[PDB]
Amino acid sequence: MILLEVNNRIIEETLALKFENAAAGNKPEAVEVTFADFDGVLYHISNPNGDKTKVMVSISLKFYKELQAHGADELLKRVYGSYLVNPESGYNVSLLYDLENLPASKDSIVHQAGMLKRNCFASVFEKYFQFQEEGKEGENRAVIHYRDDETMYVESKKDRVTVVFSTVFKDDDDVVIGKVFMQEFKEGRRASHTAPQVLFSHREPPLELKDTDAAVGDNIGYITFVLFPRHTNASARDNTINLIHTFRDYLHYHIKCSKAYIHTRMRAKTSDFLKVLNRARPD
Amino acid sequence: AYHSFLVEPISCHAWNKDRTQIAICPNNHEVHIYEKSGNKWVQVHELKEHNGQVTGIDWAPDSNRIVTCGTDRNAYVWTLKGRTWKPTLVILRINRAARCVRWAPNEKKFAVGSGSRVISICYFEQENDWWVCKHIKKPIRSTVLSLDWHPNSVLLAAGSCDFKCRIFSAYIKEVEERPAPTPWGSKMPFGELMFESSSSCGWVHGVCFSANGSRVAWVSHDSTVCLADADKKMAVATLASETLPLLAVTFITESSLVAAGHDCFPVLFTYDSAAGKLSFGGRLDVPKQSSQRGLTARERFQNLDKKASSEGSAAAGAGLDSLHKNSVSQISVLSGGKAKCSQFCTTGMDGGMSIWDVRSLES
Amino acid sequence: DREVGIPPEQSLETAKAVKERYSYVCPDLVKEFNKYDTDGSKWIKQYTGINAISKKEFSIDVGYERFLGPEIFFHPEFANPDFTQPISEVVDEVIQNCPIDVRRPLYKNIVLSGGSTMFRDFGRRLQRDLKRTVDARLKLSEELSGGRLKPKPIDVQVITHHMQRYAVWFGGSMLASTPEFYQVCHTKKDYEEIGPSICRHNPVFGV
Amino acid sequence: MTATLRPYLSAVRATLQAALCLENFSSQVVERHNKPEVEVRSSKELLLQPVTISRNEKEKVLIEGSINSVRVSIAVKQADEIEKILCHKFMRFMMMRAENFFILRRKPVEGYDISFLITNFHTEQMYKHKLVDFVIHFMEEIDKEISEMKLSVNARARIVAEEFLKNF
Amino acid sequence: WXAXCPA
Amino acid sequence: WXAXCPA
Amino acid sequence: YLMKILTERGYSFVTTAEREIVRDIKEKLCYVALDFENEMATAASSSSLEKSYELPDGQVITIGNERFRCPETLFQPSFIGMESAGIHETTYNSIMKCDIDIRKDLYANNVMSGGTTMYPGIADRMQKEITALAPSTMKIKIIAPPERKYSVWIGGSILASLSTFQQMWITKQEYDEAGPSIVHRKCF
Amino acid sequence: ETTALVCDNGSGLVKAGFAGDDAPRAVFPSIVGRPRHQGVMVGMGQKDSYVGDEAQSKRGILTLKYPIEHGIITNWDDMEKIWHHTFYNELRVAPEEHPTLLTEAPLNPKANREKMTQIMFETFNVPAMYVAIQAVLSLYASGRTTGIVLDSGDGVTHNVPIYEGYALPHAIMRLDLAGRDLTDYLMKILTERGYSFVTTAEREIVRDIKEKLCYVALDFENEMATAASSSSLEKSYELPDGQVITIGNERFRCPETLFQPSFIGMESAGIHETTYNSIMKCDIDIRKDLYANNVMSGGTTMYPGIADRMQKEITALAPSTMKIKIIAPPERKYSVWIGGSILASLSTFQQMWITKQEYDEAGPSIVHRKCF
Amino acid sequence: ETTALVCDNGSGLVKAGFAGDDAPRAVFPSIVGRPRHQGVMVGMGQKDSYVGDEAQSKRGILTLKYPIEHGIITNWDDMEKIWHHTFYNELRVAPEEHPTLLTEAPLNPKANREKMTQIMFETFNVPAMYVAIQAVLSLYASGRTTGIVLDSGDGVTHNVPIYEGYALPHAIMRLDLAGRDLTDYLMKILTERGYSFVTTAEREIVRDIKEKLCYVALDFENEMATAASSSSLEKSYELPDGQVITIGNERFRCPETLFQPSFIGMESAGIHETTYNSIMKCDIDIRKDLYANNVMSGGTTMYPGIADRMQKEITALAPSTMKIKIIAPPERKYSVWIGGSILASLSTFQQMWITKQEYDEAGPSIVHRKCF
Ligand SMILES: Nc1ncnc2c1ncn2[C@@H]1O[C@H](COP(=O)(O)OP(=O)(O)O)[C@@H](O)[C@H]1O
Ligand SMILES: Nc1ncnc2c1ncn2[C@@H]1O[C@H](COP(=O)(O)OP(=O)(O)O)[C@@H](O)[C@H]1O
Ligand SMILES: [Mg+2]
Ligand SMILES: [Mg+2]
Repeated sequence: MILLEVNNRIIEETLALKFENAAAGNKPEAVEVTFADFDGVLYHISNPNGDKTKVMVSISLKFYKELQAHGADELLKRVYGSYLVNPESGYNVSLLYDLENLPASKDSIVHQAGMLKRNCFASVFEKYFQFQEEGKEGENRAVIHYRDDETMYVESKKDRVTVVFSTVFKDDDDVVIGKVFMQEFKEGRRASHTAPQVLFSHREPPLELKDTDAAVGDNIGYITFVLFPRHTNASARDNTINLIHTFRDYLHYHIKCSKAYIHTRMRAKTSDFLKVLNRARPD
Repeated sequence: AYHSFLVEPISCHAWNKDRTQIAICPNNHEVHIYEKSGNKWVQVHELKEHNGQVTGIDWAPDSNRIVTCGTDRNAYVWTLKGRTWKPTLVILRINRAARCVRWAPNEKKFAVGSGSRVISICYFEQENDWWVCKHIKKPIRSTVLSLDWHPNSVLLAAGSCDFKCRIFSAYIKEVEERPAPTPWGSKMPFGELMFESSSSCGWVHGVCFSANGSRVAWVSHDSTVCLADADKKMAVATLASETLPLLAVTFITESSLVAAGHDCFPVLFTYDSAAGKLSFGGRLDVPKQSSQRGLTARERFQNLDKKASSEGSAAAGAGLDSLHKNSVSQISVLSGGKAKCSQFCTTGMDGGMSIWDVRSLES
Repeated sequence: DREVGIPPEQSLETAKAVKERYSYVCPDLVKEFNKYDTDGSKWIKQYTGINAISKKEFSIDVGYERFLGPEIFFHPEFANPDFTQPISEVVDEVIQNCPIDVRRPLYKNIVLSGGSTMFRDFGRRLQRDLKRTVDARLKLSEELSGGRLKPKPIDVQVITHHMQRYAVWFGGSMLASTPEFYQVCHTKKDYEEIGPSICRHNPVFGV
Repeated sequence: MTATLRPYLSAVRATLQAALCLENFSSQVVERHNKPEVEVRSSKELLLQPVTISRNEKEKVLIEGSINSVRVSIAVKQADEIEKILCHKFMRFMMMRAENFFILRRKPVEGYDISFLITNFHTEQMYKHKLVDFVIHFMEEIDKEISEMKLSVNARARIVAEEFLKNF
Repeated sequence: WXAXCPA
Repeated sequence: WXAXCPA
Repeated sequence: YLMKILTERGYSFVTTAEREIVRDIKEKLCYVALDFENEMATAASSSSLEKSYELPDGQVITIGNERFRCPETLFQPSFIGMESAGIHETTYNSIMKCDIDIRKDLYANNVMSGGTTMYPGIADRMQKEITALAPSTMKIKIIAPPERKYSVWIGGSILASLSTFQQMWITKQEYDEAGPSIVHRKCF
Repeated sequence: ETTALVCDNGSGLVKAGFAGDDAPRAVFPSIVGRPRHQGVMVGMGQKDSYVGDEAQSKRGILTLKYPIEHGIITNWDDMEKIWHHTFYNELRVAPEEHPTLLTEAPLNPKANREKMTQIMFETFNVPAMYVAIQAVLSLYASGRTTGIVLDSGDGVTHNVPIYEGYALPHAIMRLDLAGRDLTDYLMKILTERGYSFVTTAEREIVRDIKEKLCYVALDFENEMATAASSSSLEKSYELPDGQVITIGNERFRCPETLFQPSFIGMESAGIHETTYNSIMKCDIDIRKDLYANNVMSGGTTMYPGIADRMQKEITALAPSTMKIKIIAPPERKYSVWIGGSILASLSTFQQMWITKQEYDEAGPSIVHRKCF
Repeated sequence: ETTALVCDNGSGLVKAGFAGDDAPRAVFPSIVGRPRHQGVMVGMGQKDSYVGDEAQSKRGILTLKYPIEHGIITNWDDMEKIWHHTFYNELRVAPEEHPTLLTEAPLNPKANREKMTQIMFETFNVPAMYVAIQAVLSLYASGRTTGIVLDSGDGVTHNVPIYEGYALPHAIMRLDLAGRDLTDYLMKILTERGYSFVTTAEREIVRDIKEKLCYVALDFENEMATAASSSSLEKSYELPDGQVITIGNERFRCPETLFQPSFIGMESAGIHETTYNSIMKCDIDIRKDLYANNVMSGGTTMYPGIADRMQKEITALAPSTMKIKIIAPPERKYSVWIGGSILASLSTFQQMWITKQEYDEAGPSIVHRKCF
């Protein structure tokens, strides 16, 4: 994997295993499993009651309150139709599949359910882009800090949109490696034509975040991506959303991959060192 | 006059009276005997009943007996009975180890430089058919690495690793008689300290005596050479240089001196008559060695797989015979005694052997 | 060698008849050998695998391997020459090298867990062999010292259940669910300066 | 290295050559053995005083001495945290395959970087000047290795960044 | 360069 | 061979 | 390259007659691949791509991956060992070296001609490669007339038919008086 | 801490050495080559990447690529590799021991400067460094305070008018034309003759050929006419394979591209025209001094007769009432390095350096305000 | 598991031996003969099939057939029989005890490699093996890393340019002409003289005659003219029956077929022309090294004077400004085997082998990917 995927393959696999035997009579196959994914959010699949004819999926979003305050009426009918019901687990969006009714599609529904986290996350970014597109008075900027102690802020003014990232590294070992990783992020531009500007700042927080109570400290960097309609229209919106949401885990995974790469290089060099040493043993 | 007897190192060497037989420890739980064949060497016998490592051998010019003094806190006195060799158990009462051994000129007793802080002297007894052992432990405070004997056989020097090189006075009245007057002292009874080193000068790895019995010399790990002249009022002479530590001691005549060690080649010294000072002599063995190599098309590719292809066996020590002659273990003598020594031999840790001369150089 | 009609590439997929119903264990070896060599008509099965390259059907019959493979467990000498030692006798030996008070309950609880143990009638063979050997040992022990008594026979039972394919996952789940796991688990600071030796603990070591 | 490292290398090489001399000494304290004396630290009779060859605060070396063995410990010139991490990982990967070396230890001395070991069992079955030459060569090449690792990680970060930014 | 000419 | 030359 | 690979399959061709035979084979049973790796994977499942050709002697030769391997040499010159770039890269470099304003017009019009560009799917692959390399904000169009083989001859005939060109010719009198160097200055 | 190292990242060559020496201690071209074939033999796992004279020697199986193009860096990995090679393998001096001096062409992007400073301060942790301009160092080497610099390097040609104690940043002109374009045009014309050269190895071969058998022509038309009588101008060169190539008009054709950029299709003017425009844009009084002093430097201005042609062209363009003098030192190739060494040796410059403490507290933007 | 066995399936001969020895321990021709008559005597039920020196001794009542033709196997049963014979009767070493090394000519069909690997892994269940090229082993034996190989075997002649640490797979030329065609032409000409030879036994006789009384001619026309004065060139050979055959121009006629393939009617070029074309297709810089080193190997290049003729032809074709050297070791017959043994002895190669776990998993398509 290079671009971290957005479709959790666990739900895809379990739903495929369930549906491939769906047309086999009165087959309940009681299921009750708990999962976890990036952003420190817990999933849960479990039948509502003894009736096993219905399967339910739920989320435990950390910043759920902001989503509820904003209102996601768009998400209740566009991607998810009539198979969405009020929250049960922890006041967080939960859906269920009605097996008694014939499920016509097999892959489309599974794919739609696979991107649940990003599907709910987009409710704010797409709405801000709509606000700036529609000509409505620039909606008040918002700050969305997810499970990680870091913070996310967005400003949606006329003629452009903005987004800023706050980064926090826990272990002392990876702090410097991540700093080096993000140092060259703001400059690599020789292979991109229609791409947004990128900048890095750690000592001086941007003037936008002074009033906002976002991630403020000392060992915290900042990354901002300037947005323009040429790469934020109705066509190139999903790709940008996927890239930004999968930014954090992308950085993490590629840091670990670099660690493995350097491990391999040093392991290779050990052989040369041993070859040099072997000059001491006799013929 | 270099020769090789085994790739692996060799602990100690011993020779017969006619210089026709050799003793080589293979660094294993046994000892081998090599004999001359025209101008060639070949194995003859194979003696092995010791389960430990052998570290000391010696030969009797007349008795034709061989002693194996090593690990296992034991020691066997080999004797020849017809055309085969048989052991002879001995008791030494040791608890740690034993490294060096040496017989006596008159072949009546032998001493072991045990590693148990003790020095043992034994003599033959026909009553119990055994070899009784006495002990000297009064002044000793550490291991002893080198032992040498005096003509009369009453004076013993036991080098140690405690800055000292001391002469002793052992006299077993059972198999010994009163020695003639000696300048050193009074030939006091067994188990006493006669005299000690004047001061601290490195450890001790060897000792050498003189026919007149008036001069004693030893070497040290501190790149120093000493010469205890007892003829005068215990005059002591010293010398030093930049050479690496020496690990052997021997001299030719009343004034000469020879030694060798990690320098990889012999070094010669000398002693003045009245000046009470020594001097230096460089590479009395020969001027220098030579080096050579070959193409070895097979080797050119074989070495690249493990080592670098351009690599080779050439070394800076090839020119001055410092390539293969890894260190020197000890020294011996060929003809007569320590008076003229027309030829001298040395042992090597490389697993081989070599001979030299003192007159073929012809200054 | 016993058959032809398969490609070199798709060998293991052909060799996986073992995972199918295609292997039964056998109380006796030669008996079934002559049974096959006598009739050789009904006991022989057939394979109808599908090629993964040219999509051409290829078939081969099923022979003595229906039982020999699974029988190798009790006769390992066929494959590994170094280890010429059965399993059931190893079980009794290991159970006989532990204190007296524990020998009795141990024989009563032998768990059938693992993929290679899915073979049918495995438990019957192991139970019968262990019962035979233990009864023989008891009779030998009683022979030397006479007595009109009769010890209660040792009971050996093999249990068949689900979970045989995977018996480690549920154990790990219960491991995680236990709060004491969060306390016994080695911590970061332990590895920080002591080193990774914290994970070196083993059940067969101690000084 | 004439004006920067040559004198340091010459001094340490001379010290090693002088202290590379070794001999076999039957155990004096424990029954019958020939185990290394430096590690045991039983008798002060055989031990020789430690020596150090250094020119900066953060880089150092130590030279031990004994009849049976001579021990040498080095401290590398590491400045940034990345340098420390890379040196630690590289040395660990060297430890993991130290059996074939027959010279190296299995864990560095406390508070110091990697250290080596020599013995009379490794002086005859192996050549003498080659071992010191290899130790020297490692001392020089450590800086090259760390710089190469640093540029490699920088290039990896650059390439991943370039690969991600293209999608936008 | 980025715009105009290559470099 | 199959085409060209024999083998 | 096709001969070399046909050797790796098991069919040998050396002399010039077999050179013509292989030329005909390529002319008849070769095509370009939109994706090289996907085509190789589908070749791993070689049950729908292999095709047979009838030699003059009657021998039948089965050709699989070689159909879409040799044309890829155009986009991957490294196969033959030439340290150069493909046609797409060379065209991109040539267009970039031009002025900025005319780049749009050059992108909007891309004429191709010659007998080496009749492989089906070549136009689609070139379009995909150019769009991937070029910025994804404009439209790139590939024009592939079905008579590109004789386009040069048709153009020459049309140019000759032009009235204005009746005077640009080079006659014997001026050539003899001036010399052979005249043609050098005649329209470069 | 006794001296400093001056490194000139030339567009086609690298010059380095100690501060104080009159000649560089390391002169190798900027080549970062990688193997192009597969490799079969087992007894060699050698150096996946190649740099320096090694790359030049074994260029026949490598895809040579120049890290720097027309004065602006394109691949940072290659530049870091060459820096590491020069610092360790050749100089064998640790970065911490002494500081480093860097030079770059004028009117370069600030991104390159910031990235170079960040890499130097972070990777090699140099105690201090500085960034300067090649033309000012050329002035320092020439021992003059007033004049106009013709820094026609392998990648960039630029001029910077100067006056006593001050410069004129508003009269700086930079031309992308340089030796690489000349080599490309030479290859194109060598094709018209009948000799073909495409790959990078033949690029180096043609570069050597131009370095050895090229010169400028006082009059283009007269030289062409004399070439029409081609019996005394053609010269022969020996290729590595032994083939002999005869070169005629190409000797004096490619250099003329400098005075006639229209040959390559560039809508610009020649070096003479650009220098005339730059001097005219200056104040009237300093025009006399600028005319009286014209320093030139770089590896592209060693063609014999170039000075005479430039003098003739400038005098023809300039009014014919004063005297125009051209100064052509015979060591202009390393003038920049000599100037850098002299500047480093200056006592007053020992405090103008940029150290790690101030750089870390301030940031990469400090170098921007440091002498522009 | 202490050593490995290297077997060279030569087109006309088989070489085998232990890894480490400097000479092969088994050298017999590849003959698989079967009886041609009926058989009457009753005290013999002997060996319906014959192989090896036995076949050579009793060739008069057998239909000898070579299992391998021009480098490609035609009958697999014969090859398996010869493999079994060499492994058991001669070497007397079980396949399981040690691994086996195999060599084959370049540009061979993949079907042969896959079948050979499958048979070796299935029938003899060898622990491991590998497949290599004769030319690279020739380089290893010669102790060189750069040059051009002339591997003119009994069945195939091929060249493979090489450079330091890498090869050039795109400049490999394989020629079907080899010793067998020379023997056929020799038979045809011996017919024109007056001596007839048709069956395989006389084929072996003519092969021996060529091996003993053939040489190359520096100048063809001069040799023909001197043959016109046939009083010092004719030589006599003693046949097994005692008949004496006088051979004149045929001694230097058949070898010339190598330089003049048109004699047999093949529309190709000679070895000199093919080597010149192969070297020209390489990069310019490596041409000098390739010229300076020209390794040749095989049993078809032992004719005296061949090296001199090749040198003269190459120098005439190549420019006369450098030096061309021909290296002709006197042990080129077993160079391939020596190279294979040295390669096997290499420590680094102990891991490149292909084991059986490998084959337990997939049709031998693995020979190619890897092991090449
Ligand atoms: N002897 C020479 N004569 C003419 N040009 C030369 C000569 N030597 C080098 N050159 C040219 O000058 C260039 C290198 O000189 P240099 O000043 O180091 O370029 P840079 O400005 O990057 O330092 C080369 O590209 C070469 O074309
Ligand atoms: N002494 C010889 N003189 C000339 N040619 C020989 C001689 N011995 C063999 N040959 C020729 O070389 C061939 C065998 O050499 P060889 O290299 O073993 O073939 P291969 O390459 O298949 O192993 C024979 O066919 C023979 O024609
Ligand atoms: Mg420059
Ligand atoms: Mg052959």
